[PDB]
Amino acid sequence: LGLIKSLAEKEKQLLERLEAAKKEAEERVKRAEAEAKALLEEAEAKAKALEAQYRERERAETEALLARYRERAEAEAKAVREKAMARLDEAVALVLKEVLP
Amino acid sequence: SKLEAILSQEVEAEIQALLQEAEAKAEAVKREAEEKAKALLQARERALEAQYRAALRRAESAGELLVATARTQARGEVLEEVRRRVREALEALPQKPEWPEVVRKLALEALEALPGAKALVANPEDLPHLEALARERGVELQAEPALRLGVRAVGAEGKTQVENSLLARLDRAWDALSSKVAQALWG
Ligand SMILES: [Ca+2]
Ligand SMILES: [Ca+2]
Ligand SMILES: [Ca+2]
Ligand SMILES: [Ca+2]
Ligand SMILES: [Ca+2]
Repeated sequence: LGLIKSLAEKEKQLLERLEAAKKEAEERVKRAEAEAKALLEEAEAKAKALEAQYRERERAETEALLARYRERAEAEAKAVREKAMARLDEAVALVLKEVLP
Repeated sequence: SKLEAILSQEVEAEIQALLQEAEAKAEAVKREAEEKAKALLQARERALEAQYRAALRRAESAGELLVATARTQARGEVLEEVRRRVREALEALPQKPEWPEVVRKLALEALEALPGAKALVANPEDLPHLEALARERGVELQAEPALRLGVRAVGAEGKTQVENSLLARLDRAWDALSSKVAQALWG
């Protein structure tokens, strides 16, 4: 029978068609999944660049700030000595008064 | 037949639905990744700002501490200079006219602290200043060459002893004195 041979042919085309539809579906989703993964990987990279910029700025600003404060420290130390010089005499007489009978 | 057309349509519609759902799925996945990427970067930036602020705040704390450490150091050096000057003055004091009086006062205080004392001990150069005070009390006078800037009283037969020394008075009281000085000078 030619029916049996054409039934074989028809089975074959059904299968190729199911297969082709499944492969096209899979490709659409795998393409979107890959594009998604690249989008997020790129976004992580921007985030890491931004982080690095912040890290460099932290180092620089912390160093510049500790330098300004050291200079403020030096000056404040000078002010302490300068202000003590005015009443040095009084301080020495004060101690001698406390210590003598 | 009717059934054959129905089934042919079933196969077509199953394939059609598989393909439209795959497309809708692809678009949903991309849209989602877009929104996520955007949200992530904005959240991250805000978090970074906050961290940077805290970093600057810690640095500042460090700086202020550095200023405070400097002031404390400076005061310390001033206080030591005051101490050095006090000690130099005390060292010079025995050459001055009022030294005998200071010696007499140190002896009185030593006697107050050891009223049973039988002798006062002082440097040989200082004894003559105590002669009359000791005679009035009836207590003996003894020379100690290794002793200066002070007077000792001794009870019994050397059983007990009290020392009234200007350098030791300075040294023992310096912790509190330094606070009094700091209030006078600054605070
Ligand atoms: Ca007092
Ligand atoms: Ca149709
Ligand atoms: Ca159709
Ligand atoms: Ca259709
Ligand atoms: Ca007393």
